[PDB]
Amino acid sequence: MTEKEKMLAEKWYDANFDQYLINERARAKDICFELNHTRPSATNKRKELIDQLFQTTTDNVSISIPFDTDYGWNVKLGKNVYVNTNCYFMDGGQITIGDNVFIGPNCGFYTATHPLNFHHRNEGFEKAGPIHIGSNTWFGGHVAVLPGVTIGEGSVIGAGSVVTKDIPPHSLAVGNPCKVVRKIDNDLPS
Amino acid sequence: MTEKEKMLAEKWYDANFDQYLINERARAKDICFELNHTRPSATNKRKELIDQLFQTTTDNVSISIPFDTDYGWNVKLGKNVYVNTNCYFMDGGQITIGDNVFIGPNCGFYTATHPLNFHHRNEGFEKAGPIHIGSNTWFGGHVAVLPGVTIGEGSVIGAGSVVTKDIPPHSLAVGNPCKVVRKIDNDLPS
Amino acid sequence: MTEKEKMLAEKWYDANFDQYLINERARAKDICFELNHTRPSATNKRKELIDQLFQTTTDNVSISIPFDTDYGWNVKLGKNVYVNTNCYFMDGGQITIGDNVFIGPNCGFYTATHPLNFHHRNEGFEKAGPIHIGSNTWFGGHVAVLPGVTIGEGSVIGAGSVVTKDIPPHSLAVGNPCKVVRKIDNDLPS
Ligand SMILES: CC(C)(COP(=O)(O)OP(=O)(O)OC[C@H]1O[C@@H](n2cnc3c(N)ncnc32)[C@H](O)[C@@H]1OP(=O)(O)O)[C@@H](O)C(=O)NCCC(=O)NCCS
Ligand SMILES: CC(C)(COP(=O)(O)OP(=O)(O)OC[C@H]1O[C@@H](n2cnc3c(N)ncnc32)[C@H](O)[C@@H]1OP(=O)(O)O)[C@@H](O)C(=O)NCCC(=O)NCCS
Ligand SMILES: CC(C)(COP(=O)(O)OP(=O)(O)OC[C@H]1O[C@@H](n2cnc3c(N)ncnc32)[C@H](O)[C@@H]1OP(=O)(O)O)[C@@H](O)C(=O)NCCC(=O)NCCS
Ligand SMILES: [Cl-]
Ligand SMILES: [Cl-]
Ligand SMILES: [Cl-]
Repeated sequence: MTEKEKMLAEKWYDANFDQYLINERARAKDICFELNHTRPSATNKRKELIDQLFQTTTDNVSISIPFDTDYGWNVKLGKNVYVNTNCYFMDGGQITIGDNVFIGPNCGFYTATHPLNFHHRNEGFEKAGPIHIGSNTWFGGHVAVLPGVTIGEGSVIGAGSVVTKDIPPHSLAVGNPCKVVRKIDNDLPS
Repeated sequence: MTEKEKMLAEKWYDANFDQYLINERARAKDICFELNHTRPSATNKRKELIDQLFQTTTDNVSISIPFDTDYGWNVKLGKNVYVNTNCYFMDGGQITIGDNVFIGPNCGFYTATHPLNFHHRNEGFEKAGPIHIGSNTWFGGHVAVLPGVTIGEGSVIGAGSVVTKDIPPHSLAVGNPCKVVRKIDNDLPS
Repeated sequence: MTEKEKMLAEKWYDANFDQYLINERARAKDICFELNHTRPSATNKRKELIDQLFQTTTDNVSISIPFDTDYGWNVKLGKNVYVNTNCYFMDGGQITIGDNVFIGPNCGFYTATHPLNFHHRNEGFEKAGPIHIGSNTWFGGHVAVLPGVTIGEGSVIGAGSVVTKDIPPHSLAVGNPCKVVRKIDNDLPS
């Protein structure tokens, strides 16, 4: 297996010294740099850069600068995804985002782990844990979502949360560590 | 009522599709972009841009880039307000800041709420809860202040706090959620 | 004593009105601005700016933009230090970082304190508490390290942590406030 293949298979992989992955990260970082220095009202150019970054034709994906990602192509996006300022989709592990998702400012979606043992860590190895963000979700500002976490459809994550564990659907969850506080009634309003 | 008027009255309003509000946000975002790409030692130009953004003649309001706000004109500022890097004054609900206020880096003042029910949320409706920041206050870095919160004059908010509830005056408060730990003696020193 | 000397001696000092310190901060802010607007693939120029900022010849110190520091020369760096996006080394108090250190995105290392009493605070006085970051450490994203804190060699700090107290070596620690959860076995792997 190549190191990319290991990364995508939840295996330890050489994130720091694999040339292919280094080059892919460089591609993404240079696009993010361009995007981050493009006037917010230059709508067409921003759309072009977003679509180049994610290697997809986005449908109402609104990205407020600055933005960061590692690969770009490993973020799978639905439609109507609103990302406020200073977010980071750290996507060595796939980040899948549904439709109608509101992401507050200063949110970090982190799929990367390093070994706890410093000898193995210092060698550059990482293991990526995919993040799944359900459709119909809302994240307050200052949230961190950790590797391997799934947030269920219809759920709301309070500002400042550190999401260490999966959040069931149709739930309001807050805190460090983030815990369900109540269910959300999402039935069709009258 | 116009949607602006609803916003300013603590009513649900169409944040996402109201043209007037969309244009006002665009005004602010373009000024912030200019400010964020102005050399920190270009003192005059930075002052001009700050005053244009907040639609006021500021008196020793120090803004370290980058900075973000939604409207700008809905942040009411006293004198001697020091704002370190990467703050966001999300001001659909008025943010009132007193005199002699020290705001640490990476602080978010969030007045926006969305409906919990995804059907209403997906429609773009928001409700804004004003934030009041007393004079003579200090915020550590990495603080999030939530909608409708008042921090009393003379109070100190520890780094990393998530301020979910009002903080009384002359109090030290820390944590997620942020809780008063002790009173502060602010009497005139000898 | 000059105000710089007071700062470096853990004494109250006039951070806001001392011309020497004001000018030193301006030097650093202008370099950070240049660095933050330099293409990530302009390797040589970025290295030059980093080395100018820290007033040292760095050895594999990787700084992802944007970055911020107050003085630059008061950050003492080992080799193989990886700093992801949006970090701030607030270094009025010396920040000493060992070798083989992985620092996640949106981390703040804060050495500055202000007086709690607003009368003394409003005068501009600060007191700096040095931060020591051991070799062979890993910080998740969204961590804040507070004044005077030491993180021991071989330790790992979980994402979102607010590190209020010293962390012993060879420990995993998480939370707000950050607390040791277990020891880390760092013995030489087979
Ligand atoms: C959680 C949230 C969505 C709604 O809160 P709510 O349902 O109205 O609940 P309340 O505010 O009445 O508080 C419920 C309890 O949870 C706590 N709580 C609420 N939000 C919290 C949060 N983000 N973090 C930690 N605790 C929180 C409250 O302190 C309270 O504790 P108590 O039971 O001891 O009194 C809101 O607090 C929030 O985080 N909003 C996001 C704001 C934001 O980020 N806006 C910008 C992007 S649009
Ligand atoms: C709260 C603060 C202002 C002063 O702390 P303090 O009054 O000296 O109190 P101590 O450090 O002795 O700790 C008091 C207790 O509260 C806790 N605590 C202190 N600051 C805390 C914080 N920010 N978050 C969570 N807990 C905190 C400590 O862990 C300790 O718990 P214990 O009773 O179990 O021992 C300081 O911790 C802080 O947050 N400083 C801001 C630093 C900063 O952001 N600087 C950059 C901008 S200038
Ligand atoms: C702490 C960490 C390093 C490893 O966690 P771990 O050893 O696998 O432990 P677990 O995930 O099994 O959880 C252990 C417990 O601590 C809690 N916990 C774990 N990480 C936590 C964190 N960062 N903050 C708060 N609580 C945390 C869990 O909720 C769990 O609580 P429980 O005992 O009630 O079940 C990981 O959670 C983390 O923070 N990773 C960093 C991710 C990151 O920032 N990546 C980007 C930069 S590379
Ligand atoms: Cl938002
Ligand atoms: Cl500050
Ligand atoms: Cl990292």
